Amino acid sequence: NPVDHPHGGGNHQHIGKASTISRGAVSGQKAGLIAARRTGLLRG
Amino acid sequence: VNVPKTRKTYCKGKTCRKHTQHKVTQYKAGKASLFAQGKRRYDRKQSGFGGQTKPVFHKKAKTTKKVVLRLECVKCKTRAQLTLKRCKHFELGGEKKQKGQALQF
Amino acid sequence: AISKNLPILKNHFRKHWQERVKVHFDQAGKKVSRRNARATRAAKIAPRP
Amino acid sequence: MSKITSSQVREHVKELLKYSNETKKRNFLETVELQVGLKNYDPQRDKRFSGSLKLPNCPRPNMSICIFGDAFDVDRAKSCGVDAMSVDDLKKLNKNKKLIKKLSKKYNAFIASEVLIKQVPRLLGPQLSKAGKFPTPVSHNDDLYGKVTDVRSTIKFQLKKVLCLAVAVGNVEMEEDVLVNQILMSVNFFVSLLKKNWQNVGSLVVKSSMGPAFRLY
Amino acid sequence: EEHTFETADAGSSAATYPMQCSALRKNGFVVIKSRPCKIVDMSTSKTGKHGHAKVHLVAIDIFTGKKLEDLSPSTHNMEVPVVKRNEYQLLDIDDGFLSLMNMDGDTKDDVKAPEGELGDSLQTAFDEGKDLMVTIISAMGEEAAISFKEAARTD
Amino acid sequence: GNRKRPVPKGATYGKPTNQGVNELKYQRSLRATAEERVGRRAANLRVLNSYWVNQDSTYKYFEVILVDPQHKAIRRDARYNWICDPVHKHREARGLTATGKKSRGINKGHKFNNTKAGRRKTWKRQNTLSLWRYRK
RNA sequence: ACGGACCAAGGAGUCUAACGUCUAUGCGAGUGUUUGGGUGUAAAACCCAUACGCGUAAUGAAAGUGAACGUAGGUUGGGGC
RNA sequence: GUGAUUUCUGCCCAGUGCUCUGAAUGUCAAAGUGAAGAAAUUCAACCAAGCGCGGGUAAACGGCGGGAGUAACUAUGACUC
RNA sequence: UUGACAUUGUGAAGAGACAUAGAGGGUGUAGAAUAAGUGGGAGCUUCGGCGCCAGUGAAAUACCACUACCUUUAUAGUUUC
RNA sequence: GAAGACAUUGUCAGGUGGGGAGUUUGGCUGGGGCGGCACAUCUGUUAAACGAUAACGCAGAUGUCCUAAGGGGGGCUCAUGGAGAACAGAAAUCUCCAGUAGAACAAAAGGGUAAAAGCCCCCUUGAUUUUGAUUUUCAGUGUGAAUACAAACCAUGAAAGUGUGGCCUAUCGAUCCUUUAGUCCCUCGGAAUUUGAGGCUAGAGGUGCCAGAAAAGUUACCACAGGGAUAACUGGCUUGUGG
RNA sequence: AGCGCCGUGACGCAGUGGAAGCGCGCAGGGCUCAUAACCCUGAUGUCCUCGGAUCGAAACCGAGCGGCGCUACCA
Ligand SMILES: C[C@@H]1C[C@@H]([C@H](O)CC2CC(=O)NC(=O)C2)C(=O)[C@@H](C)C1
Ligand SMILES: [K+]
Ligand SMILES: [Mg+2]
Ligand SMILES: [Mg+2]
Ligand SMILES: [Mg+2]
Ligand SMILES: [Mg+2]
Ligand SMILES: [Mg+2]
Ligand SMILES: [Mg+2]
Ligand SMILES: [Mg+2]
Ligand SMILES: [Mg+2]
Ligand SMILES: [Mg+2]
Ligand SMILES: [Mg+2]
Ligand SMILES: [Mg+2]
Ligand SMILES: [Mg+2]
Ligand SMILES: [Mg+2]
Ligand SMILES: [Mg+2]
Ligand SMILES: [Mg+2]
Ligand SMILES: [Mg+2]
Ligand SMILES: [Mg+2]
Ligand SMILES: [Mg+2]
Ligand SMILES: [Mg+2]
Ligand SMILES: [Mg+2]
Ligand SMILES: [Mg+2]
Ligand SMILES: [Zn+2]
Repeated sequence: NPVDHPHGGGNHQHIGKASTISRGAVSGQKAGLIAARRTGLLRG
Repeated sequence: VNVPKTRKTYCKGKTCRKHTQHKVTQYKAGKASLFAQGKRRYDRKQSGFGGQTKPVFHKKAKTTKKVVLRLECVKCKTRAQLTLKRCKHFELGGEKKQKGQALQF
Repeated sequence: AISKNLPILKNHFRKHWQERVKVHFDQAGKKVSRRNARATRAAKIAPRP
Repeated sequence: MSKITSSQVREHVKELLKYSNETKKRNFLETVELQVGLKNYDPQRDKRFSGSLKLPNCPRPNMSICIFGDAFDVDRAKSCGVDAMSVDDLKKLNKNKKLIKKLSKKYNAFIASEVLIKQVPRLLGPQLSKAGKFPTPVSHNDDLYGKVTDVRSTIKFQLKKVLCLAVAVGNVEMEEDVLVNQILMSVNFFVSLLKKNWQNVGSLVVKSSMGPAFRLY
Repeated sequence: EEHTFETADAGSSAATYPMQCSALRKNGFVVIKSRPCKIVDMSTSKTGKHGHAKVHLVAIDIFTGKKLEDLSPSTHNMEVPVVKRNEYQLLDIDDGFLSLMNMDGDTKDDVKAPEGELGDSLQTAFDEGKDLMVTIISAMGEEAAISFKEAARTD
Repeated sequence: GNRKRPVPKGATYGKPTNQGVNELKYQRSLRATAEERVGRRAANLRVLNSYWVNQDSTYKYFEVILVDPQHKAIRRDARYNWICDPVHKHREARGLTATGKKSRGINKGHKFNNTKAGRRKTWKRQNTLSLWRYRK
C-alpha cells in the first residue's frame, strides 16, 4: 500500500514514477534503482 | 492613445497661478528603496521560522494600467499629475493623425 | 460579533486569567497587622521615633 | 545629476574651439564630432539598439543626398537644388553592381518617396543596406526641404557589429552655446538606448575634424 | 533653460492575459513555465468519482521548439501571451541578422536570421533575389522569423 | 554551537513557526553549562565564580572557583561565611552567579523592563487581576 | 417525523472586568472616605491628609494656537408669567 | 522489478526521471574585492554547487497515428501518394 | 551537498588577474605596399612625396582619429591558482 | 603505521529535499458532480402604461477605443433613385433633379440630432485648479458614473454664448505596503547641522469570487455534526414518453 | 440530452481581414522504336451553402447541410 512503500497502491500494480532515484535522495525515497547510469538489458 | 509632449495648462506654483506651458512625460514608479519602514518591518517578520508570513497575490485580472502624466511648468518647474483612462498602447508626441489619406495595404 | 452603536471595548480576558485573580479580603487583616508591627517596633526601639 | 554635468563639457569645448578657430587655419571646413565606446556589452547576444533624433540645427549642409522618387517628388526636388533621380532610369541598372557602386559612394545619404518599398530593394541590389545608407520615406504632403533639412541633421545610433559608435553633432563655426547644448543632447540620447543606461558607456570622445581628440570619461 | 529633453519610453500593459484553462484550444497559445507555447494536445479528465476536471496540456515553445507539458484544473486561469505576427520585406542578410523593412521605409535591423532548415532555405532563396516577405512573431519580449513568401503581383 | 532541537527526525508536530530545528540557541551560556556540570560533580561545594581560559572550534574551556562551605577556614572568616548559608545551595543552578544574572537579564534600566525582578514574576504581576473589597 | 414504559430526587442565561440607554439617590463646577493613615465594642462602625481618576476646552498628523462686535446677536414659532 | 520449465522478449530517449561531461559562455547566495559618499549605504565586477545548454539510458516511468488513390466482373488492395 | 569564516601552524616552484607605457597586423581574391574594424574629411611637411578624381575590392589608403576590441611586451607593487 | 593543516567539528550562506510537517483545495445551482455565469456591470424585452419587481427567462453587449473620435466657431447636407458625360461596363469620377433622414455619429441595443450632434475646414487643450452641494445604485454608506452652481485661469467666436472629456444610457477598485506630485511645511522627544527616516494633502501600482483570504487532489479504509432545507427505492401530483 | 471540433485545386494538407499556397496528380514539348524514369515548360479552386458587419472576409457573426467527436459519474 502507499503507506508502506513508494511503489504501493494503484488500481493496478505499477511503480507509477521513474524507479531511478537520485543519489541525493533521502531515506524513505531510495527504493528502486539508486543513481543508475543506465537501465535495461545490457547489449540490447 | 496619443498625447502631445507639450501642453498649456493651469500651474498652481504661487508665481504662475495661471495657464502656463508644460512639458509632458509619463510617470514612472521608482525603486522600492529598502530602508522604507514597511520594508524593514517585512524583513523582520520574514526572518526566522514560520514560512511565508504575508499574502502573495495570484489572481491577476487587469491587463492594462492607468497612465499618469507628469506635467512640468516651463516657468517655475512645478509639477502636476494627471490620470488618463486605461489603455493598451500609449505614446507621447508622435504621428498626429492624417484625415483624408488612402489606406496603406 | 459587532452590533449596535456601542463603544469598542478592550477587555483583556483571553488568557487563563481566573488563575491569577487576587481579591483583597485581607485588607482589614493586613491593616491590623501593619498597626501591630508598628506597635512592636515602637516598643523595641523606644524612645526612637 | 548625471555622469556628465554641463560644466565639465563647457570647459573642454572652449579650448577645443580655441584650437580650430585660432591656431590651425586649414583651407577647408572643420567638423566637431562625438565618439562613444561600449563596455560589458555583446552585439551577438544582446539587443542591437537603433535610435535617431532630430538634431536642432544641421551639423553640415555640405553633404550630397539624392532624391529617389516619383514624378511629383522629382519635379519639386529638381527645383529645390537636390539631385532628384527618377524611377525609370534605375529600371535596368540592376544588370551590373558597378553601375550602383558609384551611386552609393557619391551621395552621403538617400531619401525616397513612399513607393520605395516595393521597388528600391529589388530594383537596386542589397548594396544600400550593406553600405549603411537606406532611403528614408517622404510623403507627398511632407515638404521636401523639411526632410532634407531633417535627414541632414539627424544622427543615427546603431549597433551594427562593433562596440564603438560615432555621430557628428556640429560644425566648428557656430556660437558655443548651441554647441554645448547639442553635444549634451547627443550623449544622453545615446545612453537612453542602452540596457543599463550610463552603466554601459566606457568611452566618450569629443573633438574636431583635425586635432585634439579630448577624452571625457 | 532645461536640458536632456527628458527622454523616456512611454510604455505600459501586460504581455500575458489570464483567461481560463478549459477555454483553451489546440493551436492556441499558453504560457508554460514562463515560456510562450503553441498548444498541440489538450485532454480533460475527472479527478475522482464525484470530483472535477483537470486539463493536461502539451505544447511546443514558439521560439526554442521544445516540448513543454503542464496540467491544471479546468476552471483555474492560465496566462495566454499576446502573440503577434508582422510582415516585413527582406533586405540584406549579412552576419545572419536579417535586416527588414516595415510597410513604411522604417527598418528593423534587429532580428537574427533563422539558423535552421527554414533559415538556410530562406538564404538560398534570397541569394538569387525574388524579393521576399518575412513574417516575424514577437511574443513576450522575444522576436523570431517564422515564414517567408514570394511576392505575388508587381513583377 | 547551537542547541539542536532533540525531536526525532526533525518532525516537530505543530505550527510552522515551531518547525525550526537547527538554528536554535540555548538561553544560557556555555559558561553556565560549565558551572552546572562542575557543581553537579562537586555537590559538596558552592560555585563562587567562573572564567574563560581557552577555546577551539569544538570546545570552550572554563575554570570554576568553588568554595567549601564545610571547611572551618570558610565557616569562620566573616568575609566569606555567607556562602555557608542554605539559601546559596546550587546558586549556579538557579542562575545566581554573574553569568546567570546576565542570562536572566538582571540589570537596572529601561532596557531590562522585562527582566528586572525576574521576568516570570513581572509577568504574574502584570497579568494579575487585582480586585478590592470596595471595587475600584 | 423524532424524544417520552413508570416514579422520586437532582437538572440549564450565572458571576466577573469594562461599557451603552433609561431610572433612583447624594452633592454639584465639582465629584469620588475605604491605596493608605487614625480609631474601634475589631474583617463592622466612625474619622482623614496629599494625591489620583473623571469633569469644567477644543482642534490639528504635528510643531502649535485656543473660544463676547452686540443687554452672549437677529428672524420664526414657543409653555408659563 | 518480473515470477518454474519451453520459446520469445520488437520499435520509440521528444516528455518525466536517472546519469555523464565542458569552463566557450547565461543565471548566480553569504563572505571577500573595487568605486562614489561625511557615513550609514549605493553601485559594479568577480562569483561554488545547482539550474540552464549538450550527450547516454526503456528488464527506468512510460508510449507505440490519420487520410486518399490503385489489379481486365465486382470486391479488396500486393502497389502508390 | 556546495561556498565562506573559525579550528589553523610552518614553506617553496611553475601559472594568472589590477594600474602605467611601448608594440602590433595577423590573408586567402586584389588597388599601388601583406587590409583587424566604424565615424570624419582633401593638408602639413626640406621632398608635391602622398589623399581628391580614375581604376580595386566584402570594405579606401593622405590627414584628425592616445577610439574600438583583439594579440604581445618592461615595471615599485598588490592580489589568486 | 597511515594521514595532515587537508579532512573533521562549529556558525552563517546557496541548492536539493512528499522522506517528513502544517494548511488549503470559492459560490450560485430545480441534489451533487461535469457544463455555464444568471458572481461587478450596460441596452431592449419579460415588467402587468408612475417607480420597484424573480428564474441556469429571451435577444445582445462590457474589462476597450480616441490629441481627436475632446472644446469652440464657420461652411455645407446624408442613404437612395431617375436622367445624362471618352475609355467607363451593374460597381471608378463629373452634373442636375427628387430625397424627414430611409445615412452618419469608435464599439451592444435603445433613445437623440438636418443652416446639426452628420460631413469638410480654421483655431485650440475646459481631458485644467480649489473645494462644497446634488442625482442614480442606496443603509439614503462606499465605489463607479453623471447633473447644476461658486471662486480662478483659459479656449473659441463678431458676439450672445458654449466648454470641468467623448450626443445620452456601460466601459471599473478599500484598508496595509510601495511609489510619485504638492506645501518646502511638521517630527526624529538632551541641543544643533547634513544625510536618512517618519508625517499632512493629491495621483498611481489591485484585488474580474469585481465592499477587495495567499491555496491541489483522493478516499470503496474512511470519521463527525447534521439535513427529509437535498438526491438514490415506495407513495402523491403530472403524463411529454410508454400503453 | 448537453457541449466541442472539422469542411480549401483531382488527392492529402498549409494559410498574416488586402482575392490562396506546398507535395503529388494533370497538360505541352523534348529524349526513347515505344512506355516509364529524366530534361524544359504551363495550367488547376461560389475557400460546404445562404444572408449579415467591414472600403474589402477563406477567416468575424447568424442560420442551414454534411462528417468527426466528448460527457454519459453516486445511487
Ligand atoms: C498586489 C500589490 C499589493 C496590494 C496590497 O498591498 C496587498 C495586501 C497586503 C497585505 O498584507 N495587506 C493588505 O491590506 C493589502 C496592492 O495594494 C496592489 C495595488 C499591489
Ligand atoms: K485531504
Ligand atoms: Mg516518488
Ligand atoms: Mg509515500
Ligand atoms: Mg490491487
Ligand atoms: Mg534578526
Ligand atoms: Mg532564516
Ligand atoms: Mg431529528
Ligand atoms: Mg421510544
Ligand atoms: Mg428517560
Ligand atoms: Mg426538582
Ligand atoms: Mg437553576
Ligand atoms: Mg525474486
Ligand atoms: Mg521491451
Ligand atoms: Mg554577494
Ligand atoms: Mg499510465
Ligand atoms: Mg503532506
Ligand atoms: Mg456548493
Ligand atoms: Mg459582490
Ligand atoms: Mg413600470
Ligand atoms: Mg507612505
Ligand atoms: Mg419541508
Ligand atoms: Mg401517447
Ligand atoms: Zn509655473
